[PDB]
Amino acid sequence: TRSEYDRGVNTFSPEGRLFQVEYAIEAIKLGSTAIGIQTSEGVCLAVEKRITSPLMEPSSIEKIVEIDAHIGCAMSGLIKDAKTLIDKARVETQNHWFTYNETMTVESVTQAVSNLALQFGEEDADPGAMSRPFGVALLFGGVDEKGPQLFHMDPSGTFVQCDARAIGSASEGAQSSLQEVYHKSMTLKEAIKSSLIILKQVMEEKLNATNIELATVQPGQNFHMFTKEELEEVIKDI
Amino acid sequence: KPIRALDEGDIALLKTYGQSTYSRQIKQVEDDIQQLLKKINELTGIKESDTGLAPPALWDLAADKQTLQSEQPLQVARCTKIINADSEDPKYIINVKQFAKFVVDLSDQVAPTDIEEGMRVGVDRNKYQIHIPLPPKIDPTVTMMQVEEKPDVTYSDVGGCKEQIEKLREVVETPLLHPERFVNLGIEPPKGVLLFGPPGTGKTLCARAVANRTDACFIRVIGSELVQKYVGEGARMVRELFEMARTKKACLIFFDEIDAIGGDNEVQRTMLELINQLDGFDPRGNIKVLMATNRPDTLDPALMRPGRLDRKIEFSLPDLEGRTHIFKIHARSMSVERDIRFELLARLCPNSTGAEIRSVCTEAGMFAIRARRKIATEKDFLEAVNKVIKS
Amino acid sequence: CGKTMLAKAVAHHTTAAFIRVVGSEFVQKYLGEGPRMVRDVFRLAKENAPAIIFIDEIDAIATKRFDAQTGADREVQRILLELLNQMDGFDQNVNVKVIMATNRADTLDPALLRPGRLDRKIEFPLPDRRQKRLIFSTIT
Amino acid sequence: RYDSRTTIFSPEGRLYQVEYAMEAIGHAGTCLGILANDGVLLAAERRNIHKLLDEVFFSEKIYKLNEDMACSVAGITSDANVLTNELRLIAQRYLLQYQEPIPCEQLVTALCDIKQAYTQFGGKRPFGVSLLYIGWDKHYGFQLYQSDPSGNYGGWKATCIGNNSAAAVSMLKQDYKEGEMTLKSALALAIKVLNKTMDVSKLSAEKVEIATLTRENGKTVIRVLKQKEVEQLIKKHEEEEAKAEREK
Amino acid sequence: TKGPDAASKLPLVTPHTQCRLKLLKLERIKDYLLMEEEFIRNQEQMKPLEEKQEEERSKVDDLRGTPMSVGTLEEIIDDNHAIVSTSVGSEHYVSILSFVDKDLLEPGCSVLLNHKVHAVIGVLMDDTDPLVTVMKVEKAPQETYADIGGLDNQIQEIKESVELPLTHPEYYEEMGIKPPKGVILYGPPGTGKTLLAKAVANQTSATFLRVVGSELIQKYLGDGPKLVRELFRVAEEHAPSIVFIDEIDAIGTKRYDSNSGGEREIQRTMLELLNQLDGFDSRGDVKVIMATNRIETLDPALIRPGRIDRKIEFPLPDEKTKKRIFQIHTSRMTLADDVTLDDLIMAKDDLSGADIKAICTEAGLMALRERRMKVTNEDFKKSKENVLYKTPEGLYL
Amino acid sequence: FEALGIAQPKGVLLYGPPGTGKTLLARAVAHHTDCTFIRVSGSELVQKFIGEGARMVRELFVMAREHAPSIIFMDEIDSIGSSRLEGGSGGDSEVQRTMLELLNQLDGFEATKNIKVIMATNRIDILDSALLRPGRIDRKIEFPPPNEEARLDILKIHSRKMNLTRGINLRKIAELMPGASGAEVKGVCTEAGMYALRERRVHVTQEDFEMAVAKVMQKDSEKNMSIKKLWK
Amino acid sequence: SYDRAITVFSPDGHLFQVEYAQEAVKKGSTAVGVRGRDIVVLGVEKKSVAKLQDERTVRKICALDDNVCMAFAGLTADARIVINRARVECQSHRLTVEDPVTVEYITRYIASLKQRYTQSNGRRPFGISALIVGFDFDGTPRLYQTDPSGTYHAWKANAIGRGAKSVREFLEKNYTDEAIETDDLTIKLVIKALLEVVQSGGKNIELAVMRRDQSLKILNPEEIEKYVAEIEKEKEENE
Ligand SMILES: Nc1ncnc2c1ncn2[C@@H]1O[C@H](COP(=O)(O)OP(=O)(O)OP(=O)(O)O)[C@@H](O)[C@H]1O
Ligand SMILES: Nc1ncnc2c1ncn2[C@@H]1O[C@H](COP(=O)(O)OP(=O)(O)OP(=O)(O)O)[C@@H](O)[C@H]1O
Ligand SMILES: Nc1ncnc2c1ncn2[C@@H]1O[C@H](COP(=O)(O)OP(=O)(O)O)[C@@H](O)[C@H]1O
Ligand SMILES: Nc1ncnc2c1ncn2[C@@H]1O[C@H](COP(=O)(O)OP(=O)(O)O)[C@@H](O)[C@H]1O
Ligand SMILES: [Mg+2]
Ligand SMILES: [Mg+2]
Ligand SMILES: [Mg+2]
Repeated sequence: TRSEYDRGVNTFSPEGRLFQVEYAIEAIKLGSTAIGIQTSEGVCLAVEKRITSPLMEPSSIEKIVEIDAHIGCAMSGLIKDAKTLIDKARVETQNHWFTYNETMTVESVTQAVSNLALQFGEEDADPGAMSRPFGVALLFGGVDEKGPQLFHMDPSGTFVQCDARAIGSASEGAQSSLQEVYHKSMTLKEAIKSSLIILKQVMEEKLNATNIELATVQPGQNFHMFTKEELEEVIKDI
Repeated sequence: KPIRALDEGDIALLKTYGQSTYSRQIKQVEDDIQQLLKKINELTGIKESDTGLAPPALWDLAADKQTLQSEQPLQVARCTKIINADSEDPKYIINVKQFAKFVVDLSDQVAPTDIEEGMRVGVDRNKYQIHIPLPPKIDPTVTMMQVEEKPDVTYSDVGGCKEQIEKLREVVETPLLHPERFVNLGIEPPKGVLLFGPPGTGKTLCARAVANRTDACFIRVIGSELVQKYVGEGARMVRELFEMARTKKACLIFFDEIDAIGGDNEVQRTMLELINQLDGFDPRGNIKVLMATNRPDTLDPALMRPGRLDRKIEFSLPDLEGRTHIFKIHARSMSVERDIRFELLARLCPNSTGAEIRSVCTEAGMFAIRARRKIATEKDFLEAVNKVIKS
Repeated sequence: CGKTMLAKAVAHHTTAAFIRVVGSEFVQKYLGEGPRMVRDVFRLAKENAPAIIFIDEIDAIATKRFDAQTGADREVQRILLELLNQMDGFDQNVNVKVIMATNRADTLDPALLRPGRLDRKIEFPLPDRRQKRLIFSTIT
Repeated sequence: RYDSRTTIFSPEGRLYQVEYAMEAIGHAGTCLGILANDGVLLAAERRNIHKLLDEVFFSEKIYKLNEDMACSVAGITSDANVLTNELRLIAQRYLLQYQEPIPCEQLVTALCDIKQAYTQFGGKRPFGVSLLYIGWDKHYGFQLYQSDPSGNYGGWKATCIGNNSAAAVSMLKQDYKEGEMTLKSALALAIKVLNKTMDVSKLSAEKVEIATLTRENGKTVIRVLKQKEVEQLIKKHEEEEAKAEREK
Repeated sequence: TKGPDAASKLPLVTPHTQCRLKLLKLERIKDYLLMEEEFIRNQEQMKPLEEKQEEERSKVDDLRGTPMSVGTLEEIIDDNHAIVSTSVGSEHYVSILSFVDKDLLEPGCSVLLNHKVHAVIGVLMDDTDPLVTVMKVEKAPQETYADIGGLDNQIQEIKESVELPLTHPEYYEEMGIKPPKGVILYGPPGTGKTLLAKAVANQTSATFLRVVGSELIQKYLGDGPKLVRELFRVAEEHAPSIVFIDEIDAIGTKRYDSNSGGEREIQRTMLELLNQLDGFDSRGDVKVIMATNRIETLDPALIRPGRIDRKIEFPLPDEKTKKRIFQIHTSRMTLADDVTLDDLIMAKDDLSGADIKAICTEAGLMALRERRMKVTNEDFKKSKENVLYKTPEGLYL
Repeated sequence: FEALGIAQPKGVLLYGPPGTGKTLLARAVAHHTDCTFIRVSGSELVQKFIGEGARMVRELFVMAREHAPSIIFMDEIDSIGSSRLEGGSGGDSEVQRTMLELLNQLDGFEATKNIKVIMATNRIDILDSALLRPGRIDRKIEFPPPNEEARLDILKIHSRKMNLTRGINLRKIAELMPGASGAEVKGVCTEAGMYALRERRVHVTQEDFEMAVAKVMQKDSEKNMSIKKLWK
Repeated sequence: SYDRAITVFSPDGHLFQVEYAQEAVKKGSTAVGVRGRDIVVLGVEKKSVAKLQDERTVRKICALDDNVCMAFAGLTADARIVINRARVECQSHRLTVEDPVTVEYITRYIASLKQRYTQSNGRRPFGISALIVGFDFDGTPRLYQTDPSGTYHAWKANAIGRGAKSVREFLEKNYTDEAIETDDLTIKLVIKALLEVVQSGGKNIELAVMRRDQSLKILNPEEIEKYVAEIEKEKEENE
C-alpha cells in the first residue's frame, strides 16, 4: 500500500524511498529531450522545441538560457519551475560577481542552484518557498578555470559532472546512444554533428530550423546560441 | 394563449389544400407495395427442412426394427461413491443429470473392476442397473485441450522478458535438458511454478515459446472451458491428459487463465486430482506443471505449498528496450518501410502492455489502408499510437 | 402513546376485513418480492369486503426517498413506490382504508403524506394532565 | 470528492464550495431594487417576524453605509454584519483619504476584492452573503449594483435576490420599461413583485422593508418608508389590484 | 455453409417531393411485386410433384414414428450408439439407426429422436429456437448513410471494421493485419449509435443479428449461455454475418464474485459470450458490434485488445455536425424562408442528434398549433426551450 | 405529421410535486381514448427470477403492438428506470437490465409504431439520462402546484357534489392556500365535509372551509427561532 | 487521491490541481487577440445582457497601462484581482525605473504572480488566462498569453476560452503576412475569427485597437455595425 506515502514529501517508504521526489524525477520525462556533450574545445547544448503551433513565436519557448556570458543552461520539466530556478541562478552569479568580483565556477553554480533546490522540506519556507520538490532537471555547461565543464542537475538537488548527459522524454535512449557515440577526443564540430544525429534519431519529427535550439560555449568566445543561419549551416551537413 | 384544438373541419382542411396533388396515389401505391410484400412473405412457403435422411440402399430397415424391438436405450449418469462395495455391496449412488440419484447394482455382463467412481455409465430403465461403463473419451476436436505438439513460436517471437525468460530457462531448461546436474547435486527439480502477471503481458506466449524450444508439446487448458459446460468429468479429462503426458515423452502442461479455476466442488475435485498428479505422480517427471494467472493470490493455499510449487514468476510490463523489441517482432509480419523509428514508438507508449502494442501495430496497418497505401509510414504508426495509447 | 393499541382496538371493533402487516415484513430477501407482497396485500384487501390494511412501523420502508446508490436502497424505495402506486395509483381502490403508524412522521416520504394517500395524519402526543388521569383510571 | 476546502478545483473546473455559497442565497430573504428615472429604492422581505420581535432597529435587511451609500443584505447574519462593517470602514477610509464620497463602483469593487480574497486563498469559508448596494454618484447619477458571494458584481436596473428570486426577476424583466419609471411607478412595481414572490395572499407592511434613495437640493437623502407611508403604499396597490380584477 | 440474409426492398427516395417521379418508381416497384405474386400464384396453381419414393419414405417414417423429439447430440460413441441430451437436459445412451447421415452427426447438431425408445432417427440443421430466429433481421431498417449527418470518422471506422473485410479484404492480408474482430460504439445517449447500427444493417451484405444484450439473459438455468451459443452458432452458420449487441452494459458490467445463483448465471452467460467471441477466428467473417452509453462500467476483459480492438467514440455533435443534422431532419419540412436555423446551432448546448430531431418535431407541432405548415423561425425559437428542459451565471465569464 | 415532414412524437413524461394531476391525467386519458390503454405502473416489472423483467417488458410491448395504437402508462417510472449504477456487488443490475430492455423497446433498432407511452414521477432529476433522452421521452410535461385560479377551479370541481350554502366564497378559500397542491385542495373539501358531518348536518359553511384549510395545510415549522434567524 | 492537492506530484508526474485550473479557462468565453504591423486587436465574445445588466461594468477587456492591454478568460473575480495587482505593479515599475513598462515585464510579473499563487496549499491558483498586448518603447508589436499554470508565451495571434481550438485552427489557416498589411486587414481577420465561434455577429463582440501609442479606444458600438457591414460586404464580395 504505497498510497499512504506518496501523499506528502516528508514521508518515508518501508523501503526508505522518497516517493514524492521519485514522482518529481519521473516528471522530467514529460519535458522535451535535451542533450549536452562535453569536449575539450567546449560544450554544446541541443534540445527539442516541440512547437505546438506554427503561429507560435519560437523565441518565447526557451529550452536553453544564459545564466552568465561564460555559462549555459538547458531545461526539462515545468516552465515556471525552471523560470524560478534560472532567475535564482542568475541572481546568484551576480551575487558572486559582487562579493568576489570574479566569474563563479559552474560546479558552484549547480551547488547554489541545488541549494535553492532540495529546500522543499525546509522550515525556512516560512516567508514562502517550495512546499513541493522542484520539478525540472537542469543541464549546466560552460567554461571555468578547469576548462570546459558540464554538470547535470537532478530535481532532488543531486549534481554530477557528465561528459555527455541527456534529459527529457528520451533520456534513456539518447543516453544509450551517447554511450557508444562519445569519445574523449571529440572535436566541437564533430561533437555537435553527433548531437544533432542523436536528436534526429530521437526526436519525434524531422529536424528543421524550428525543431532544434542549439548552443555552444567555448573558452574563446562567450555563450553563443546558434542563429537561424548558423543552425541552417550546422543542419545542412547532416 | 389558449391554443385551440384542431376541429374536424381543421383536420379536413389540413389533409387537403396544403397537399401535393400526388399524395393520394403515392400513399395508396406504397400501401399496396407493403401489402404485396406481406402476401409474398406469407405464401412463399418454408421449404422442407431436410431431416438427416441417408441416401437410399444404405438402410437396413429390417435390422432397424430388430434393434428398435430388442436393443434398449440406457440413461447415462455420473457415478459416485462405491459404498465400499467389496462384492457384497455392489450398489453405487449414481446421478442421472438433473434427474434424481439412485443406488443401483451392476449388470451380469459387467464386472466391478470395470466400474469406479466419477465415470459416465449407461444404466437401464427397468432396474437402473449399470449396463456398460462409458468413458468420456479424449479427442482434440472436443473440449479445448493442448491441441498443440510443437508450437510455432520460438524465443525470437518473445521480447522484452529477458530476465523473465531467463528465470523461465532456470525453471524448465535446466531440469529437462540437464537432469544430471540436479542428480549429482541431489536436489529435486522444481515441482511447480506460477507465472503471475497482468493480462496481455505475454505469460501465455512466453509459455508457448518455451514449450517450442524445450522440445516438449504445449498444453492449453482454458479455465472458463471447464468452468463452463465441460465441468464435472473434467477431473477424468485432465486425468487422461496427464496420462497421455506419461505416454508422451515430454509434455509442457500449462493451464491457460488459471484465474478461472484456482478461483469449488468439482473445482476442488480437479485440483486434488492434480494433487494426485503432482504429489502422487513422481516429482521427477518431464511433464512439469506451468501456472499462470491474472490474479496471483487467487490460487488455493494448498497448491503453492513447498513440494508442489517451487517457484513464482512475475511478468511485468515491458520496458523501453522491451517495447521496441515487441514492436519489431510485431512489425516483421507487416508491410512497412525499413526506416521506422521503433525506439520512438516504444518511447511514445509508456506502461503499455504487449496487447496494446500489437493493437497499435494493427491500427497502424488500418491507417495505412485508410489512405489506400500498400506500405505504412512512420506517420501512420504515430497516429495509431496517438489513437490506442492515451485511450 | 397508544398507536398500535388503537389499531388493535380498531381491529377488534370492526366488521371490516383486517390485514395486519409490519413495515419490516415487507422487505424481502429476493429482489422484487417486497413490491410483489405489497401488491398482494392490497389485491387481497381489494378482492375482499370493505377492508383495513394496518402497516405498523411504516418508517421501515416509507423513509423519504433519496438518491439510492445501492441495490438494497433501490429495492426499499421500490417497495415504497409500489406502496404509493397501490394506495393512490391508476386503478383506484374502493372501501380499502389503510392505517399506518410510525414514531418519526417527519422522515416519511412527502408523496406518502399527501391527501389522497394519508388523508389524516393523527398526532399521538404524550398524555397531558387530564389524559394522564384518564389513563391511570382505566389502567387501575 | 472535491467538496473539501474552497481552495480546490474540480476536474471540470468548478469551485464547488463557491457554488454552494451561491445556491445558499436561495435560503435568504427576498430583496430587490430597481432604477427609476429620478430615484432608486430597495425593497426587502422581513421573513422572520414571529410575534415578539421588538423591532428596535432602523432596518434589518437594508443597511446604510454612508451619506450616499446604502445596501440590502442576504446571507448569514454573522457574515452580513462583518460585510456591512467592512463596507463602512472602506467607504469612510476612502472619504478620509480623498475628501470625497466613495464612488459606488469603487466601493463595490473593494467589497468584491475582499470577498474574492476570502475564497481565493486561506482555507476560509467564503462570505455567503449577496448584497444589493444602492446609491448615487456624480459620475453616473443613480446606480444599483448586485453583489455576489462568489466575489462578482453587476450593474442592474432591476434585480431580486433571496428566496423565489428566479420567478421574481423573470416577471420583473417581463414588466420593466427602462428609462420611464418615476419613484411612484417603481414603488408600485416593487409592491407587485413582492405580491407575486412572497408566500402570502396579502402581504403585510410589517413583512416589507423599503428604503428609497433620492438626490434633491444638491444632497442625497436615504429614507426608509415609515409605517404610515408603507401602509398607504400597500393599500394603494391593494385597491389598484382590486381595480384591475374588477375591470377584468 | 449457406449464405447471408436480410433482404430489403429498394431505396427509392431518389425523389421525395411526390413529383410523380416517385410515382413512376413506386409504380415500377408495385408492378414487379404484382409480377412476383402472379408468378408464384400461377406456379402453385400448377405444380404437380409428389410421391416418387413413397414406400421407402413411408417405411422410414413408420420407423421414425410420431412424434419425433428433437435432441442435442452432446457426444458420439462408436458408430451405432451416441449420447444425446433431450431438451429437458437429461441425456441418454441411444442407438443411431442406419438411415441417418453419419457425416451430419456432429456435437451440437439437433438430432431427431424416437419418442419411445430414444434413438437417433434424423438430423436437424435448422433448429433455430424462436428467440434466436427473432433476433435475426428480415426487413432491413429504412435508414441509410444519407440519413446520418456528421459522424464521418465514425461511419468511416465502422465501415473499415464491418464492411471492408466482407467486401474486398485483400488489403488486410496484403498488409498482414488481421481484420478487426468486433467493434464497440460508445458515447452519450442519442448521439447516433443505434442509428449507425441501422445504417450498417441497411447497406450490408451479411446476416445482421440485432441483440438487446438484456435479451440474452434467461430465467431457466443454462438457458442464457445456451442462447448465446445458439446465436453465435447461427452467426457462423450464416456467415458472413454481423452480430449487433445493443446496450452491452446490460451484461458487460464489472465481473465480481457471484453469490446468488442468478448472479452466478449472469456471470456464466458473460463468460460464455466472451469464450464464444474468442472462439471464432478474426479471419472469420462474423463481426460483432456493441453499443453502450456507460463505457466506463464495462468489464475490462470484454474490451481487451485481443478481443474487441476498435472503440468508436460518439461525441456530442459539433456546430458543423449540428448543422448537417438540422439539414437532414428539416429536409422533409416545408420551412419558411425566414428561418435561419443558425441561432439554435449557435446556442452552446448539449443538443444531440435526437435532441435536434425532437426540436424539429416540436417546431412542426408548434406550426400546427398556429394552423400553418410553413414553420417559421419563431416556431423553432419556442420549440428549442420547449424541448430543452432544465455554472452559476458569472462564475466563468 | 406526414405532411409536415416531422417524426411522430412517441413518449411523454409527467413530472411534478407529489399530487398534482399526473396519475389523474393518465386516468382521464385512459377514460377518453379509443387506444388500448395499458397500466404497467412501475415495480411491476421487477421479478425475482433472473431475466424475467426484460422478458415481461418485451411481452408487454409485443402485446401493445399486436393491439391497436396503444398507450402505455408507466406510473412511478422512478422505480425501475432511475440510473444505471456502476459495477455490481451491492448495486442493482437486474432492474438495470429491465430498464435497458425498456429503453431499447422505446427507441432502439426496431422503432416501434403507434405505441405512445406516458410516464409519471415526482423526481425527474434522478431519472436515467438515457431514459429522459428526447426521442424516447419528448414533451417532458411539468405539473406545477396550481395557481390561485387553478385552485379555485379544483375547489369548484371537488365541491360539486357537496351541499354548499348560499354565501360561500370559494375564491377566498383558494386564496387561503398558497402553494397547495390539488390533492390538498380535494383534502380540504373532504375535511370541510367531515366538519359538517361531525355536527350531523348536511351544509358546509365558510368557517368549515377555513378550519379545513387550517387542518390540512398544518405543517411543522422551525420551532427554534435562533436557527430560523441564521439567514437574513 | 493525487488530484485534491495543489502541491503533490502524481505518480505520472502531474500537478493535477494546476491542470484543473487550466481547464477552468476552457469554460470561460472566447477571447482572441491579433498583433499587426502597427495595431493590436482584441476580439472577445460578449455575453448578451438579458434585460437589466449595465454593460459599462461587465468589462472583459481592460488596459493595464497606457502602453499595454489585456483580455481575460476565467472567473471574473480572479481577473479583477489580477488586473488590480498588475496595474499596481505597472505603476510601481514606473516608480522604480520611470520608463513605460514593456509588455515582457508586465507579462512576466503576471506569470510570476500566478505561479506564486499555485505553489502552496491554502492558495487556490488564479484560474484565468489573459492575453497581454501592447507596444514597447520602440513600438514593436508584441502579444503574450499567460496560463493559469504560471507560465507565459509569445503569440502572434491567440485565442482562449471556449472554442479556442477552433479559433486557433482558423488563425493557423488564415494568418498571413499580407493579412496584417493594413489595420483594416487585421480587423477583418479578427472579426472573422470571432464570428467563427460567435456566428450571430452584430452584438456579442467587443473590439479594441492599439496603434502606435494612441492610448487605445475600444471600438464603440457605432462602427462595430459599420465594421461588420464592411465584413459582410467583403464576405459577399469574395462570395
Ligand atoms: N448524426 C446524426 N444525424 C442524423 N440524425 C441523428 C444523428 N445522431 C442522432 N440522430 C437521431 O437521433 C435519433 C436517436 O438516436 P439513436 O437511436 O442512434 O441513439 P443512440 O445514440 O444510439 O443512443 P442510445 O443507444 O443511448 O439510446 C435517431 O433516430 C436519429 O434521427
Ligand atoms: N388539478 C387537479 N384538478 C382536480 N383534482 C385534482 C387535481 N390535482 C389533483 N387532484 C385530485 O387530487 C388527487 C391527486 O392524485 P393524483 O394521483 O392524480 O396525483 P399525482 O400528481 O399523480 O400524484 P403522485 O405523485 O402520487 O403520482 C386525486 O384524488 C385527484 O382527484
Ligand atoms: N514479450 C513479448 N514478446 C512478444 N510479444 C508479446 C510479448 N508480450 C506480449 N506480447 C503480445 O501480446 C499478445 C497477447 O499476449 P498473451 O500471451 O495473450 O497475454 P497473457 O500473458 O495475458 O496471456 C500476443 O499476440 C503477443 O504478440
Ligand atoms: N391511552 C392508554 N390507555 C391505557 N393504556 C395505554 C394507553 N396508551 C398506552 N398504553 C399502554 O402502552 C402500550 C401501548 O403501546 P403502543 O403505544 O401501542 O406502542 P407504539 O406507540 O410503539 O405503537 C399498551 O401496552 C398499554 O398498556
Ligand atoms: Mg407500536
Ligand atoms: Mg441509441
Ligand atoms: Mg401517481
